Amino acid sequence: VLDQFGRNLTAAAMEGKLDPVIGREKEIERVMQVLSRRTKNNPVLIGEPGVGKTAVVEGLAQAIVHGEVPETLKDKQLYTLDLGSLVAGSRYRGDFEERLKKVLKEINTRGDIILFIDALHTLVGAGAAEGAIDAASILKPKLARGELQTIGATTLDEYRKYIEKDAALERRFQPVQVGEPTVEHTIEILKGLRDRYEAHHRVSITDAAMVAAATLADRYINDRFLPDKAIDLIDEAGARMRIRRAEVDDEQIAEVLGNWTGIPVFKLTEAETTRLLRMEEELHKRIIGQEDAVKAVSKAIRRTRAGLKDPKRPSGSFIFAGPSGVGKTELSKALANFLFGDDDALIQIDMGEFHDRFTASRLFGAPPGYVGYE
Amino acid sequence: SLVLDQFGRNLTAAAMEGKLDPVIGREKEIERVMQVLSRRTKNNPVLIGEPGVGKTAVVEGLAQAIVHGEVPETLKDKQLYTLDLGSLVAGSRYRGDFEERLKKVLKEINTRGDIILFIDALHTLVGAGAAEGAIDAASILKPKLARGELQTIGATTLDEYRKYIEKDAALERRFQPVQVGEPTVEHTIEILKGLRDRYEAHHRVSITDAAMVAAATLADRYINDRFLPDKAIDLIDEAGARMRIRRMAEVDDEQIAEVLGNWTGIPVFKLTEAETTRLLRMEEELHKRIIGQEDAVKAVSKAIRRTRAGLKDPKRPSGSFIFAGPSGVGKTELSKALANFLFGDDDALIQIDMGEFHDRFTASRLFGAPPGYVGYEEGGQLTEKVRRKPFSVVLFDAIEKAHQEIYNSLLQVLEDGRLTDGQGRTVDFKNTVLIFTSNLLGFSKMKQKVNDELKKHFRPEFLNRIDDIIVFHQLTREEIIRMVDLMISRVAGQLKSKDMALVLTDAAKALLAKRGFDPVLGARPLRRTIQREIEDQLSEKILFEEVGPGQVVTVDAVFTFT
Amino acid sequence: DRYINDRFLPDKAIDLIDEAGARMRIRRAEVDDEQIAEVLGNWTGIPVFKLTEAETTRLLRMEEELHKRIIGQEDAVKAVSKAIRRTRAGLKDPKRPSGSFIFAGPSGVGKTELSKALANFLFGDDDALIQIDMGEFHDRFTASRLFGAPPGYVGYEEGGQLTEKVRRKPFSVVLFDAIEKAHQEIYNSLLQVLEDGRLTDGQGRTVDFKNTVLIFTSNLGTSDISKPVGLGFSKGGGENDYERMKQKVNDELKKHFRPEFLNRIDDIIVFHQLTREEIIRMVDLMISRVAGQLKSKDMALVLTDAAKALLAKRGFDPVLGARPLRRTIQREIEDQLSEKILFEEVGPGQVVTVDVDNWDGEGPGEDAVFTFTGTR
Amino acid sequence: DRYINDRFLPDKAIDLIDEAGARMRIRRMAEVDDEQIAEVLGNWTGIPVFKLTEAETTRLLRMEEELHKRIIGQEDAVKAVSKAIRRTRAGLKDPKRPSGSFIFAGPSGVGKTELSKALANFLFGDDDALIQIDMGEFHDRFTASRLFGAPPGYVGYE
Amino acid sequence: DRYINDRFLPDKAIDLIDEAGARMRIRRMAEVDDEQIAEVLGNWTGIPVFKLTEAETTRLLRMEEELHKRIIGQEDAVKAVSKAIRRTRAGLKDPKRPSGSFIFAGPSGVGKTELSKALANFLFGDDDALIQIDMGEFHDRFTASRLFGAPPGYVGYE
Amino acid sequence: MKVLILACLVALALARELEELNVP
Ligand SMILES: Nc1ncnc2c1ncn2[C@@H]1O[C@H](COP(=O)(O)OP(=O)(O)OP(=O)(O)O)[C@@H](O)[C@H]1O
Ligand SMILES: Nc1ncnc2c1ncn2[C@@H]1O[C@H](COP(=O)(O)OP(=O)(O)OP(=O)(O)O)[C@@H](O)[C@H]1O
Ligand SMILES: Nc1ncnc2c1ncn2[C@@H]1O[C@H](COP(=O)(O)OP(=O)(O)OP(=O)(O)O)[C@@H](O)[C@H]1O
Ligand SMILES: Nc1ncnc2c1ncn2[C@@H]1O[C@H](COP(=O)(O)OP(=O)(O)OP(=O)(O)O)[C@@H](O)[C@H]1O
Ligand SMILES: Nc1ncnc2c1ncn2[C@@H]1O[C@H](COP(=O)(O)OP(=O)(O)OP(=O)(O)O)[C@@H](O)[C@H]1O
Ligand SMILES: Nc1ncnc2c1ncn2[C@@H]1O[C@H](COP(=O)(O)OP(=O)(O)O)[C@@H](O)[C@H]1O
Ligand SMILES: [Mg+2]
Ligand SMILES: [Mg+2]
Ligand SMILES: [Mg+2]
Ligand SMILES: [Mg+2]
Repeated sequence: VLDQFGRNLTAAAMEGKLDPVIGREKEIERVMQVLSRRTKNNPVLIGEPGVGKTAVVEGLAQAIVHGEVPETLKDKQLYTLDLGSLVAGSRYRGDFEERLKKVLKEINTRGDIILFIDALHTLVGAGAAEGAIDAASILKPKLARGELQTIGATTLDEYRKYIEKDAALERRFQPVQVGEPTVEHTIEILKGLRDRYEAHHRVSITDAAMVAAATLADRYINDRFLPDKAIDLIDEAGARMRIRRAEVDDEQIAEVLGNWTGIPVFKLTEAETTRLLRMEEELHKRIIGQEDAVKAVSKAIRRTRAGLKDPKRPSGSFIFAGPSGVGKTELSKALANFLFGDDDALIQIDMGEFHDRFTASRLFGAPPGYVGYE
Repeated sequence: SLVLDQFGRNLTAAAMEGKLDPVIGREKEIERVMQVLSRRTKNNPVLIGEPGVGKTAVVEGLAQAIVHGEVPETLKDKQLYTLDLGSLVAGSRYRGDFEERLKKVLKEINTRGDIILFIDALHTLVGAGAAEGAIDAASILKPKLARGELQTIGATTLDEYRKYIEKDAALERRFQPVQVGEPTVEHTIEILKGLRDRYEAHHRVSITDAAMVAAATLADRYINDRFLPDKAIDLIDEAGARMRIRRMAEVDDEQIAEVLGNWTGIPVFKLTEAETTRLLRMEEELHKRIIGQEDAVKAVSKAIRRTRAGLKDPKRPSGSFIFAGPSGVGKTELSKALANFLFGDDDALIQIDMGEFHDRFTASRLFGAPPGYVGYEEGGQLTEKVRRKPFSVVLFDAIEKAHQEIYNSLLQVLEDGRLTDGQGRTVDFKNTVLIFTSNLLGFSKMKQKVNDELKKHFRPEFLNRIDDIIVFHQLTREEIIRMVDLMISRVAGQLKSKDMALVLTDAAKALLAKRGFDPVLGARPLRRTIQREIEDQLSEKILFEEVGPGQVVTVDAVFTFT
Repeated sequence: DRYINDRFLPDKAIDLIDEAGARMRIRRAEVDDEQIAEVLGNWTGIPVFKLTEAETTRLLRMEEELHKRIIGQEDAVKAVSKAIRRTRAGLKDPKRPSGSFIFAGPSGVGKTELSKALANFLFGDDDALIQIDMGEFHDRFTASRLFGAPPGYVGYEEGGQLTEKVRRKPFSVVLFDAIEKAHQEIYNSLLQVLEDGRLTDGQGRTVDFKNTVLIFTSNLGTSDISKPVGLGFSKGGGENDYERMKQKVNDELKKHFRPEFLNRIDDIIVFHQLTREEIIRMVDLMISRVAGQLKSKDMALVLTDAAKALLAKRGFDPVLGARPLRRTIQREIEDQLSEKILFEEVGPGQVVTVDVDNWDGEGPGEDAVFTFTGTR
Repeated sequence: DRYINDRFLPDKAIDLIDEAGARMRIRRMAEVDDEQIAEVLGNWTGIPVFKLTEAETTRLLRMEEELHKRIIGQEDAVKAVSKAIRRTRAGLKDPKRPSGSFIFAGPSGVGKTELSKALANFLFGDDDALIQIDMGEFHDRFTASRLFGAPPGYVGYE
Repeated sequence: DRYINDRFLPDKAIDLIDEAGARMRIRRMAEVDDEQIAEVLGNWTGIPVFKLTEAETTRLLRMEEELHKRIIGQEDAVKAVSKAIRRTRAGLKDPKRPSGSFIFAGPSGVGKTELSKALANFLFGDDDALIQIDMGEFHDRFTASRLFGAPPGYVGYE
Repeated sequence: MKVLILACLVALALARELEELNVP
């Protein structure tokens, strides 16, 4: 591969440009296990966006230059291959196929190239379609013979939509599951990435911040994934430190996270124990009157959150009986704004429209083939 | 030729150099494609077959047959070129480029006259070089394919043949469909026995004969997304490549079955003596999670030990069970105990709540919508959860609540281990443990009583296909006493996390028993009245901070907490 | 014209001439009708070739070869043997399938089992059976799983699950397992299948079913099998067993199926309940599956005639047949071997002789035991 | 104008004049009348509109007898489809309506499909010339797009 | 503005002025009037907006009598499609609403389609000028794409 | 009760070959 559509991650690991890859060593060993195969030595890093699929390959490219590879992967110049940039510029017939055969000719001559195709779901129909000359059907002969080593990186959804659905492509590629790290695994990642972000921002980052970055991103961010979400907290807090200046702490992570969700730093930088200690007085702020109800549910949540809790029960189940609109859903909104810091956590289902068991298939989803599926 | 070198790979020159894998077996279909290539008109075999079965390999086996002189005289000294349609489209930008590169290729094939052409992925011949006004590669080859003046081997997936070749009906009669079937196990063995030199040399391992018998036998039995040759080669290559990382070496069948165990998640590997000791003491390790209920704990242990001894029918699931009995006595809790025994996770249990299959129109949640319908491509909860995890414990909770036509979907599940989804993909249930839990006088002188209620309710052929129908005991009062010991240990587990003990008295354990045992349900209520009458009053005393690390909380609602 | 519905007469017939002429070029020559049928047999998969004497005798003992896998069921095995013999004698209607059968009768007597034995006879594989499990077609709208979605829908390019499996193998045995569990509209899509040999798929391709053996297994009409008498007062008290069953099944098939569906079935075979002498032979057929798995770990499972007789005593339900025998061998042989293999009481390189240490030589057996002694 | 709907009046009619004149300049080694126009239209649409041969006229009057070579009995329906074909070949069928619309009803096995195959072999020599839309495979409303096709912007529109 | 929806005011109206002056200068080989513009719009859109000739004025007077040459009876329905056409040619229909809007309902076979064909045979001399959209083949949810077309980029949009 | 999900086929074609203008 030229340095036109990709990037030599092996030469990046020679010059110390790749970030250290802490953990994920069962996966780097699994990628070596696929790449050391004779035929179809083509791993797919299946994960979620930001779980460290590129980092496994960055960790592999470091393992190549440190000699930790089993004399099948020694001195393999691992290149990325942006298929998005490889498609880009194809408005005429044969543009994409020419730029891909130049890459494929370059791998044939050198013979020591490992492709890393981030977004391998793009390979299906990259030129035109499935039955057409696309990037899949160009690579399918050499991928089936082990003559083209290619590390893919899809998500679990995209592997199932594009590679498993494509017959004669599911065999060429070997699934390597890269799961989302745990919080304790993420703290080990951040402590390994500590010297990189301390040297870049010229700002000291403490152990209190990195525990706070991994813990609070798993809690408060749920559209993204641990490794990245938590690195982005460390990265943005060190960046916003540069626009204030020497030290990123627990409170600095809660500030840059509060600017994302909208939770006040206080509700982020708190302590369940104190966090629910003055619970009653903050739930009086939108419920005045019917005070025994507030003190009942404030006692119940402090029982069923603080101290002991089985993980096989919700945080609290309640029947609100009585006269309508006297503070029934007004307390539940006031409990939701106390819950983790967002009023937008209350969901009304409005069960009054339901007087049918067939509409329970229009509340919990339909059986497929019926109305109520979306 | 030099025109064919830049738009094709000479497989005959690759077989001279020994760069093609030996094709050991498949001689009846190389003979078949030499018949088609020897024809006068339409001398064009398309090799149709599943992905993996060796369609490209047969043509590589033909190229090895040409260089050895094992071909007829009308195929001798033929140079077989894998025509790269992508290389022909490459370098085109302009109107008439791709057509000119084809006519230059076809001029060289007409001039030399010793070219077998091989278009791998023949479904990519339609729409090859198609553009603003461009004659496609198919329309240029069709006059020469129809008259036998171009000898082109094709290779297409059976899926890609019906989707792309059969949609161009003038092109499907340019080619003769040569069926490249998936091999049998004993043919796949002989493929592996012939490919053993290439894999012992690549991995510097020593692949034994029983490893290759096991690589072909365990791949046909336990892998059901790939095809015989590949699936078994995949087990050989991944075992030799795992031993490549171990030396960072002999490959036995235990090295093959370990690779299959890592990859399908089906425990098929040669038994560890500590793992056999786990399976022999399975019942008392299932009795750690569930109290009593012995005629089921003994019976699901016999099913798993029958699987790991290799004594189950390979055409039936690993176990089929009616957990019949009264409510609350541990029908679901044993299914979770069996899922923790086999996986270490309650969430590995595929729990299908059959209560919400109360009508007869929700069966498509199990196997998917038929074509045409909503959720046809996202279809089948039960099929997709086992297509991903073939070894599973599938729970059908409250099986009598479902409509009696939901069982008929699950009949061939029990007998054949098959559940063909709405897309038509048969999902292997042959390694699942299927569990159907079911909540469902006078002058004289429960297992007889319950089994007759099953015969009244269930179909006589549904109960005929269940391996073991297990009626559950109502838990006696002394079995509730052993359960309150078990259910405080969750509370006492997370109290020793704070270094404080929780020791109950005989009056406290009896009072929980009197408030937990019901003739209606049973034990279920006991789980509630411990997490409401022990765990809640400990949680607020942690809130009050009148307890602490280094304390013991003796217990004698009306319970006392020190 | 007869055995291809993919291509057109001029070429399709030239293709047979040209490939048979090219097959004789490998041999050396004369191309006769035998070599044309050998080319067509290798292409379509339909055996139309001239019968060798090794296969002519095999078709004549087709019932004996199916009785190596099917215990009893004589009229059932004769009926599908007559279908294959009139196909290979060239005497079937070329406008109709090779045979259309309803296998009816009680549960566990060999309905699905004869369909797998017939596919094992014709192909050497039980997995060559196209087993369409009709229990998951109880919804009326799953008829599109037979022929595909119409134009404008998903699964229109994936058109057909039954039509495509017979586009590949036009000579196949298509099993419609538990046909009474499907909706009424599902087998009404199969009316053209039985009489005309047609099933036009979603895309509009008519698939020849004219070389298929269509089998409709059915548990329908067997609910009095657990009862020895009816509800009413009766003159006789003899053995109209099966006899009333064949009457009750034929009555309940006429009630459940339209008479034009049953009109198009070649033979409705009501199956016998398995007798006691057939369960004794069914023991040998079911021990040999367990013995075949022990030979994979180099163990010989030998049962004496005392142990084989006791499995037949413990596993004889006249109402079901052979599935309680399977469950008996599962509980009494396999589960006790699954202990003794894991304990290393018996192990690889040993023969396991199964005896009875308790019991009489013909008694019922309520206190008896199986003893697994390892030798070598 | 009657027997074509793919082409447009001036041309299609010139097509019949030009090709009948071109057929007659093949026969003369000469007059184009309406029978030669109907021979050309019959060669091209496949619709028999030409002047009836006395051998073919006898075959149409002996239609009920020649359909009874394949259909035993059922003379009510053999004469009903014979009246439809004779009404077409006499040119007495409504030009806006089809040549005949029939419901063959009755019991199973008595020759409803066989008369349709006997009628197709009478008119064409092959009973595989019968366009046989087996309606059992239409099980819900949405399979009507097998008959007329997919609407624009859906698969199978082409 | 009223009788075009495909062109734009400036030219659409210069189209009428210029072609009427061009149709007028063929007649002098000199006054372009209100009626001469509507003759040009009648030739171009095909919509009769021009002033009714005396042969056509009495033809709309006897239109119910002329429709009764092709439909027998159904006098309430022939009148109501006669009230609609005569509103249009009297320049008197609401120009925000179709010229006639009708539910023809009633028993099968009494002339609902026959009156629609007779009304099209009146206004055009030929009953195949009826845009006959047979709605029974539109019982699918998405065959509305046959009426208005596919959206752009989906096949058959053009 | 049932819904059929149709399948709006999109018009997708390969890129156009162009014809060149020569400059000597
Ligand atoms: N008869 C055979 N002898 C030896 N090896 C074989 C044989 N058949 C297949 N293989 C091997 O199986 C693997 C897959 O075969 P191949 O790639 O040719 O299959 P295919 O059906 O062409 O696949 P696809 O359709 O996905 O391209 C290769 O390693 C090939 O060498
Ligand atoms: N034998 C047992 N050992 C341990 N816990 C048990 C036992 N029986 C019931 N339980 C308790 O029951 C609860 C779970 O209900 P369980 O799974 O037993 O219901 P079930 O028997 O399937 O009845 P139902 O079908 O009515 O739900 C848990 O609190 C579990 O600990
Ligand atoms: N006549 C028979 N010959 C040989 N084996 C039999 C026979 N009957 C039953 N069996 C055995 O019993 C098991 C079930 O057989 P099979 O599926 O044919 O029963 P079935 O009648 O199809 O059941 P159902 O009618 O309930 O679907 C099989 O494993 C088979 O080996
Ligand atoms: N009237 C008949 N004359 C000649 N042969 C007949 C007649 N009726 C039936 N047959 C024969 O029996 C076969 C089956 O009859 P056919 O399918 O024509 O009857 P049908 O009334 O259409 O039945 P169904 O309504 O069940 O389709 C025919 O193919 C033919 O061989
Ligand atoms: N009122 C009528 N005047 C003249 N001819 C009529 C009349 N009604 C029916 N016809 C004749 O019968 C034919 C068919 O009737 P037509 O289709 O007009 O009835 P319809 O009521 O519109 O039909 P349907 O109710 O089935 O939709 C007409 O083409 C014509 O030949
Ligand atoms: N094990 C790890 N050690 C160090 N950094 C990691 C690790 N896993 C992920 N990261 C970092 O987290 C981010 C994940 O992005 P990337 O590696 O591209 O993964 P993905 O492809 O799944 O999004 C990157 O900044 C990466 O460097
Ligand atoms: Mg291949
Ligand atoms: Mg339960
Ligand atoms: Mg019929
Ligand atoms: Mg009408």
